[PDB]
Amino acid sequence: SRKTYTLTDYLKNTYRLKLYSLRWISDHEYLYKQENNILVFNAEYGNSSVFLENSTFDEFGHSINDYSISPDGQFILLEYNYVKQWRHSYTASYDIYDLNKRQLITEERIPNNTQWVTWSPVGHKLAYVWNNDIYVKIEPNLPSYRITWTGKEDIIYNGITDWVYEEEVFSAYSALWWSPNGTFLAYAQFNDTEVPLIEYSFYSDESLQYPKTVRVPYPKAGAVNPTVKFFVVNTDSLSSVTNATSIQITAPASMLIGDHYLCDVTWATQERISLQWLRRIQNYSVMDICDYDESSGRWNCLVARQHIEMSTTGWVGRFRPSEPHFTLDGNSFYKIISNEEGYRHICYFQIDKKDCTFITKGTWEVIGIEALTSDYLYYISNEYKGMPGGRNLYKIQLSDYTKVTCLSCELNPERCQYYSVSFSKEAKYYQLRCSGPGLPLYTLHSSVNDKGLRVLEDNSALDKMLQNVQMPSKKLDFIILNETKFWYQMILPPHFDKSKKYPLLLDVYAGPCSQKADTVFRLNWATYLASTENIIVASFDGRGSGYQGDKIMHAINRRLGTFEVEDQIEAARQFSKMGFVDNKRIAIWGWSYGGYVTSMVLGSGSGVFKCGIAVAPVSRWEYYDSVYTERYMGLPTPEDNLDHYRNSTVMSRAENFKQVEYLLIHGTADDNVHFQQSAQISKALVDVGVDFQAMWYTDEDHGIASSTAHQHIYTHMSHFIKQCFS
Amino acid sequence: SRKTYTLTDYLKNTYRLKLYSLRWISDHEYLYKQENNILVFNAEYGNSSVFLENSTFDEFGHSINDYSISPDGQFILLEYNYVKQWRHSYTASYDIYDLNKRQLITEERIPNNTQWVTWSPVGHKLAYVWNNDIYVKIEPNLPSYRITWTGKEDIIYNGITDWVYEEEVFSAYSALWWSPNGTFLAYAQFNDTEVPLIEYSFYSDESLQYPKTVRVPYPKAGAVNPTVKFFVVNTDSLSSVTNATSIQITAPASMLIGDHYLCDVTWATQERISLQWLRRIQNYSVMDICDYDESSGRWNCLVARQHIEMSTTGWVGRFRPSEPHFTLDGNSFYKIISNEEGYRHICYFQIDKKDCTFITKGTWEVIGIEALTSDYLYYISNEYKGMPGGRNLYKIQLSDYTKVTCLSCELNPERCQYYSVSFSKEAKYYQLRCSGPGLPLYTLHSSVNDKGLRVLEDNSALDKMLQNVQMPSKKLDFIILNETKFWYQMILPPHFDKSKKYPLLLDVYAGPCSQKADTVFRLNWATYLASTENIIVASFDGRGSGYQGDKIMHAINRRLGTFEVEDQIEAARQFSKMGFVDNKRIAIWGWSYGGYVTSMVLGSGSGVFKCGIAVAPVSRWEYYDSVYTERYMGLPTPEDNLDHYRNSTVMSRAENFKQVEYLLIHGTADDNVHFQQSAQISKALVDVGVDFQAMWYTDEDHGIASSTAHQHIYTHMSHFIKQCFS
Ligand SMILES: *[C@@H](N)[C@@H]1CCCN1C(=O)[C@@H]1CC[C@H](COc2cc(C(=O)O)ccc2Cl)N1
Repeated sequence: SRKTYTLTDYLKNTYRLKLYSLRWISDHEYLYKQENNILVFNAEYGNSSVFLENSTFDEFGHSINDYSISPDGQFILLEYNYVKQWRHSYTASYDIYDLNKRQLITEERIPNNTQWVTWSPVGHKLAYVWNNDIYVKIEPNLPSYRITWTGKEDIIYNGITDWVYEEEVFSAYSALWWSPNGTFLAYAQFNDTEVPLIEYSFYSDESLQYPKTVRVPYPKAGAVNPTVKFFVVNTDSLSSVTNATSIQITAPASMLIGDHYLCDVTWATQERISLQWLRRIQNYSVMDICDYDESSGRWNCLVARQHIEMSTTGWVGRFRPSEPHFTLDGNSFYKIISNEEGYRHICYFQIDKKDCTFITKGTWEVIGIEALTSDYLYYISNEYKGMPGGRNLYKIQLSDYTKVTCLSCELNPERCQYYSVSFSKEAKYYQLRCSGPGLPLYTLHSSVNDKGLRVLEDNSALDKMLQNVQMPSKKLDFIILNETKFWYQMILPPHFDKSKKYPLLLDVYAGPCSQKADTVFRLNWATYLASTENIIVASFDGRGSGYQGDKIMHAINRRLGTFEVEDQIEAARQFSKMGFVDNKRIAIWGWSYGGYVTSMVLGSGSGVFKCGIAVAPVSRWEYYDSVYTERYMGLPTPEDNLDHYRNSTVMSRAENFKQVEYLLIHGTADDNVHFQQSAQISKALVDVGVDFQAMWYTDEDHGIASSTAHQHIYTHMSHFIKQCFS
Repeated sequence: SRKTYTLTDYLKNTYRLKLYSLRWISDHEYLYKQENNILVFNAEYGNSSVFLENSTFDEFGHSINDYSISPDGQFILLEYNYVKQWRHSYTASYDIYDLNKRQLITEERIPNNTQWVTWSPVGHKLAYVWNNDIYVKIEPNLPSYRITWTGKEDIIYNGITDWVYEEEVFSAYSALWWSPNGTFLAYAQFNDTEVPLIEYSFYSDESLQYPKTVRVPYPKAGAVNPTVKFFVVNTDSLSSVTNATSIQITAPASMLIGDHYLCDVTWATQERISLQWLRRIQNYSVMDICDYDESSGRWNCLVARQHIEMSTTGWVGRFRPSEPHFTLDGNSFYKIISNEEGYRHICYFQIDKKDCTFITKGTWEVIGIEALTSDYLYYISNEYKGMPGGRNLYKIQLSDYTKVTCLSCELNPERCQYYSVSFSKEAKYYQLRCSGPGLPLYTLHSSVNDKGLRVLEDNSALDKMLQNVQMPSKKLDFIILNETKFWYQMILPPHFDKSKKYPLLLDVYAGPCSQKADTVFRLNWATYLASTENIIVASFDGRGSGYQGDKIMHAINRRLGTFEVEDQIEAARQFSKMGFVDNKRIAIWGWSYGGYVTSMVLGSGSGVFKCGIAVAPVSRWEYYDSVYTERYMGLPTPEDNLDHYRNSTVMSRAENFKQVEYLLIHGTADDNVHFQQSAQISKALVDVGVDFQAMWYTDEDHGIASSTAHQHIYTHMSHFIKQCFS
């Protein structure tokens, strides 16, 4: 009775999840769009009004992939001709539509192939990067001022990150920050002059006679890194005749002594900006708080407002030092730092006092700070029910740290255990986003007394569709290893029979600070495996895992490829003895870091796994970028950690692959985990006489996400799994 | 009962074939290298003495991979530090040993990384190429004379071929020709300045952090080709105070009108040299016969003494115009050319006569002229028994073309139907090499009466072993496709039972002028498949096939990817109806051209084949090198043959692969059939939603021949075939 969730339903996305993506434009209203017009809503009452009819651009001539309405409500940024680059970066074409006089601007238009564009936070000023240089437009129809003149392809980047900074530190292409009211425009400048280049072939369309060689500045472990500089320009002092002047903010001397990184920039006030720098050895970081000197024009950072954050058990921050959240006057601030007990909690700082006061504590962690009002601090943590894989919104009274109130825990405990929030301009209202374990539920609330205003989207449509299908269940529980408990999850086939022995696929990632066992609702490949192929899909979080304190997360410091792989094996070893797992049919697969662990596990010789699939795996740490690798492994030098670098490679384990069935998959145009990584694995397996399956995806990058390659890789992997299991 | 020829026997070469490679050093003696030392043999009696002891170079400090004794017998050339490049090219270090004073010459030594070395034809002069420049050594311990100063890596090649000339015209790295008595040294100069570069990654040892990019001047179909120049320097008049003066030999005028090639150079006398040129449209070739001008110091090629060789049905020559064989006075010569009936036979020329005279004829072809005396012309042909797949040595009396005698036909009819030959300096003696159908048999003979002096090697050892194993048999026969005979061969399993139904594997190459159906004895993968797996391994020579006249060979002229793949499909269709074939289990596989045909067949939609393996296949002709591709396809322009270039790609047939099981294999460092070709095949299959198997071999080239890769690919393919047929 009832059909199952098939591979085709997954590949064709036949069971869609409804979202409610809104954009706050004030403290009272937000914008909501369908696949047509953009409506404007009143949070208090719920009523709306068309902000601009979908028709407006019927004969534009181009497909619009995104809009961006200025804080003024006066103009609209039209983005089209989207050309994806790396994970976050991309170039596109832009046009501005004057909302007032309903007309398209055609004078002094934004150049084509613009790398990045952003409105000011309050009016309608524009800042865009083109050809690695920064430009500013005070008025959409007036000419723009060139702010920088050093841009140079693959060499100098102004206002935009280079490859490694986009991927490993800012998780963005953008490298510029407007001040609160738009008076100042801060930006970073990267110099990749001496950064080695990764080179790989790109075949392109069949018509291309000779393959093209792609080369990008990419620092691998221990290689030369790009240098960085920081500047702040005043957008009200620029004219047509004179060239704008950018004031640089240098140092700290404690940083200039060696290699370092700019890891965070956050404006505190109209005239105060805070910067956080990190040494190449990501053990020590410094925060400068700089103020504008009206009667001098430059920016000074008082060594007194400078705060040091370092670590003795590992690196600093989850991936980088957390960002600060300042009080309105900018004289104090809050930020998430590790406990003396190893747990990340919110600490309160006076900008000119070295010691901070923790306002939260306990054996759980604060995920992030979401808003700050004069009376409350709102944050998300996994405190509730002591489960690390849960997320809930809380508020804490700034006058009594003892008064903590959970705003989402009780709304619907059975259906919602994972929340994210979106506050209005002055935190007068907020939207709660529950994404599991049940179907996603979006609601609106008012901060005065946290009264729930209404439901924005309950995904009832999808719910009706799903009762017609045999959906799998999800079990989130834990096991204890050496006193310490570690969580895991199991996507169980429909009508799970604890009597029967099902085959088990271990879906793994296990990279530092990862979490694969949570309460999130997901419709993916694992859903298909359990629902149609009756396969149990598990995930486990062992040493190195995040959101559980540094004792667990820093357990693999300077030692990647050890405990996180071992625990992965110990997990399935315990899983097999649970009674309903066929210990003769246990597999393992993973992508990127998960490909590394999958490979390391298959070549461990544990004898626990029959087969496994590795997609875009790392094979030896010297092949991966510096910022990420060195953060956990240090430098690959004899004086530092070279021995472990050479001891944690997949090829050193080639001989052990004789006992398993392996599938190695990799995209030839992977700019992240280079094909090189899989090429060396395959070569080691060949030199030892180990047979295995392989598949390359020409011109696909790290996500192997083209519509056809995506369908093909999961189809290929499905056949392999079924074959290993039947 | 009994064991079979297993995959392991093939990969580990358990049953070794014995050879007998001798090197004629005169008209009466030859050198025969034992695994340890080199022996000198007297052909008359068969008596031998040690030319040089195996221990002579114990404390040499280097592993010697080859020798080379000057025609003088005075010096030995020791080759070491051998580093392979393309199919024929390589570099190495050399040392000269004085046989008389038994002492290693340590002064004015030949440079390391030498690209080519060769003694003169009569004494002990030396010519070598280093850094693309030529050098001459009149005496082994004297300073070299630099002949050329224009050499430059990847641009100008003096005395050595560039990538395409090496692979497609001369089948050698060498581009220099000593005159008969060593007085003159002729050489070619290649200019690759504007030739595009193929670029691909080479991963190297695990320790290489960044993959290196290899780039080599490689002209793909229709691209800019290298230019060539020919020079001749007198090695008897070189000073040491003045730079060597090289005299250039240009034209023909009929070749200078556009792109052309130097396709052959053969000396006629001490002062007459012959040169053959080919137009880029390999339809027309011209032979120049140039004479040295004693009292002018130059070379004159009298347009009147030149002979034109062209074709209206196709291209000239099997792969290129054949080489001429001049008579004593250099006034006349014999050379194989296509009949008026389209069969290649020997034609007798006069250096200044317009029409030649055929000395042989019939519906069969002369494979090659092996030796020419003032008395007889010795040649190899497939006339005997009217079997194009057979080879025998014949001699035709120059005084009476009626007196042609077969010298090998009757030696051993049952065991020997395929001969190659090696004559002594003046053709006084000759070694016959029988390579099938029976075990290879090496014999020695004297030309005077054609007496069989003695057996050199009869593989009696391998025969004692094979008698204890269930070896397969070979069936060589033909089928008749509308008025014409087309041969094929079948490797049949032991105890072949015409009533049972065996699965059949079609081994295919099918490129122009190829021949896969012959009487040659082989111990290969097919041997294993038939013997152990009981699989019939067939091969078929259809339209385009060679050694059967132009009507058959030129049938695919300007039409690659048509008739040769169709006929491949017909053969399989006809084999499945012979009564001993399981039409449910028919497969096909091929390498390089064979991979292209295999792919085209599997994408034809005929449904005849269940599965197929394509190794290093061509996927579209615009990706392959010009000299080869254009010879059969013409130019890829609208005015020439662009349309068919586009009609014959593998990717355009991707949709038809849904009905087959395909295994695509390619070495990532293939400098001949670039990985690119397979990369486009896989991309087309993915974009069409077709599942298939793939395997890349990192850092392997076109041969995928390293010890480990060779054993791995064949083990991988066996599994694929077993699975497909079981
Ligand atoms: C694969 N066979 C590709 C397909 C197009 C032609 N091709 C080549 O590799 C061409 C064919 C002519 C030239 C030399 O080919 C060979 C040379 C030798 C040798 O021992 O010198 C052996 C086998 C071949 Cl195919 N490259």
